[PDB]
Amino acid sequence: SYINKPGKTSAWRVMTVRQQVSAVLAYGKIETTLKKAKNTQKRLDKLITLAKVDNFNNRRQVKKWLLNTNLFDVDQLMDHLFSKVAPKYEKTPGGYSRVLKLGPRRGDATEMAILQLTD
Amino acid sequence: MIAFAKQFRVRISPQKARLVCQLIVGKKTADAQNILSNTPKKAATLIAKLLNSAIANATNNHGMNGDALYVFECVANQGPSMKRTIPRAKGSSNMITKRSSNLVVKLSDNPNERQELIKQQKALVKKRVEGQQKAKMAR
Amino acid sequence: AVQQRRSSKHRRDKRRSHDALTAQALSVCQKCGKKKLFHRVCSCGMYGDLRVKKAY
Amino acid sequence: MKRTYQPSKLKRAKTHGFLARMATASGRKVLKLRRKKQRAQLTVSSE
RNA sequence: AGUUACUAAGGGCUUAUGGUGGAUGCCUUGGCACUAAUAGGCGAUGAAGGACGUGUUAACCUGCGAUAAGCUUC
RNA sequence: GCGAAACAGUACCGUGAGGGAAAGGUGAAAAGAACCCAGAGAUGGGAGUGAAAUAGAUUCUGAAACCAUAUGCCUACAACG
RNA sequence: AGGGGUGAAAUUCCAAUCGAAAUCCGUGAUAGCUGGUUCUCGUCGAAAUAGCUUUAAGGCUAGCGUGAGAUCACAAAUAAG
RNA sequence: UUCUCGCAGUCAGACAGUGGGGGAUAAGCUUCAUUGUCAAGAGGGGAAGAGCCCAGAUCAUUAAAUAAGGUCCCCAAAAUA
RNA sequence: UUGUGGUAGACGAGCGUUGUAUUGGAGUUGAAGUCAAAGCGUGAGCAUUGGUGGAUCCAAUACAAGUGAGAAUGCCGGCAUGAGUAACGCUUGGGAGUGAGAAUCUCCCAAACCGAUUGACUAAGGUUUCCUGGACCAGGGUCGUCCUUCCAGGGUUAGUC
RNA sequence: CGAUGACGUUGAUAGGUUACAGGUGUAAGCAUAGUGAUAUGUUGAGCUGAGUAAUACUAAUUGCUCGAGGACU
Repeated sequence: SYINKPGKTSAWRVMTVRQQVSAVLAYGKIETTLKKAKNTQKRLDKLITLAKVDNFNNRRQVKKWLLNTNLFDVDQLMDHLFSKVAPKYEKTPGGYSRVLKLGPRRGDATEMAILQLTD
Repeated sequence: MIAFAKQFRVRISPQKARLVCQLIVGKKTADAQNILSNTPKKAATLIAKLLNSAIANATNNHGMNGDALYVFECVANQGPSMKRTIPRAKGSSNMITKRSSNLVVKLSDNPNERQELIKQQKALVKKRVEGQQKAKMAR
Repeated sequence: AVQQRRSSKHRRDKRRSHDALTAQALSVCQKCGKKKLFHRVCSCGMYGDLRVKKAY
Repeated sequence: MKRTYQPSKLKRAKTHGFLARMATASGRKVLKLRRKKQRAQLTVSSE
């Protein structure tokens, strides 16, 4: 079609997924869209499992998915992760986090759900 | 009973609101608020507020109970409209209508006012025939 | 395309017969006793089990 | 697109200015007819 | 074996009820045609008409004019 | 009825010749719904004044077409100005 | 600046528009041509022919059809010779 | 059915048959004269058949005789040699 | 007795509506008018009753109709239809706070762009739409506690520009 | 989209965990040499948007509704 919005795009979706996984690592609970939250949880679990090795290769892997926040920063993200987040789930082989289905969105009635984690 | 509470012509499309309005008919008051409190409808927060106001009106203004109130009748009366222009191709400037609705709901407690209206109509027609044949007496 | 006539009340109503509506799925929350929407959290803070959300 | 009216207000003032229209009898006649027509606006300087 | 129910989503048929809709029922310090007494101009002493202002009174209409919602004589 | 009963040559339009509409009515005097209640208030409802709230400011009355609701009648095997 | 102007010509352009712009007036110009003209009832009841016309879907005259006036059966057909 | 007076309306007819033409004796064709229809007349038949046949509608009738035509059913009516 | 089919057209008999002077009447003990009804007329019309409405109307005889409404691609107004239909007109996410209400409110921080201009001096034009506080009916293609929204208050200061 | 089908907690329906096929190819780092363009053991090294097995680690909940008395002869 003629010039119009690109909107949701593969690069846009992967950047947004990176934003959400970084956010959920920073805080621990994120209210988002469940449809993309499925793959968000998938990638979060994969990276957490990858973060458990705790070596320089792991630091390089984390280098590809960090973005700063209002107060918590990328260096703080990596430090806190390799300090207590990744070692926390060493006793859990998969099934790290859980999504709880919240109500539909006020603006568009999209299925908003909250992703959280515990161990 | 009636236990009505008008909204009196707010900006709202009757076609869209009338759907859930006819959904809520027949149902009780308590069994409908719980299901209404979850749907993501722009025509749901207003109905919830209307239900709260009507429950208050019945309990206090009319001294009703509320444990037996049911939705007697819900209607979305025809409201006025406003005409606006739209920037279209070739400067057509077509007209778009904006619809309102005189919203009101009815709540009943007694098992009556179904054939009671029929009896009232019968009383009216009996008054008509008594007035007619009364003038027919000793003609 | 284009119509040489209009739509009538009976035909639009019969079309709208499939514009009919449905009811939600409802479950009971005990810690905050209320009929919430099934497979979803309640507005009080519990999808299930432990309090997973605040009061509102 | 550049529209057929380019609002150069100096040209308008030289057009509907009173002294500009006072230099011709036709302009005065039209102004008197519009005054008879009770128009709120007579010139650009008299609205 | 026969066999009609309930169904009704919705429709239409009669009745009543409620919502625009302003329509007729009624009227207007409003316009229209006139009759009759009068007259047929004003103005460089700066007419009118506008701008501007003038509120115990925000805005507008109106009156007014630096004496500025009004002054003097009778 | 002059477009001109409402602040009509208004608004609006074409820079400009010029075109040029729309709508009044509460009540009897607002004497405007105090009281109480839901809600953020708007709004609405009981209460009261008011003869009358079919007199609540959308303000003498408020038709039908149109939109709905329900008494009963039937229709989901039916080629139908 | 319009029985005007502009135009390396294309009837280019001249207020989104040009075989000669728009605007008010003559003007309710004309219209053999289109379209339409709203309460009820009762009776009788044609033509689409002939002739003419710068005349052919137009107009005119006899004609018919009706209302009414007169003739009075000598009139007309009606059927037989 | 002739005259007197006014008002019209029609000349823009069609269809089938009869005597024709032109055509091409082809036409659901055309200029004609006659018959009949419609226009200005629906009715019954022809499965329907605007102009063919039978035929001429104050109205209601749930009466009969009839015309064209039909009488195994739709759809009204039959059999006998 | 002919009949009562008959367009064009000829012709006849009428009905109602208003006001004009009436003879008369009713009406807050309900008039005009509106809705309905299960009346009378071949018909123009008239009732009668029932409901609103609370203040004018009509019966009978002549006068005049801006008088009697089916079409004029008739005029205006309202209401639909299509119909939830094409589309929502150059672009994101998370977190904290406020509000009762969070994607359209603010705030923190990320990606994305222009960056010979998505920066700036300005001219011209709009000519206070500019700022603060309140509110968000109405305009915002949803949105709202928000606006370049409305209201109140306030704001642009030249000797060389 | 409605809808077909399976699984719905005592769950193998889907997903995460390791495991495998297959493929990108020799990775990062460590040490070697050429200062450096470079190749070497590591190094057939990883993992996958979607392939496959178990594992309940998570979700499909400690949810609700219609739905049976055989009418008539």
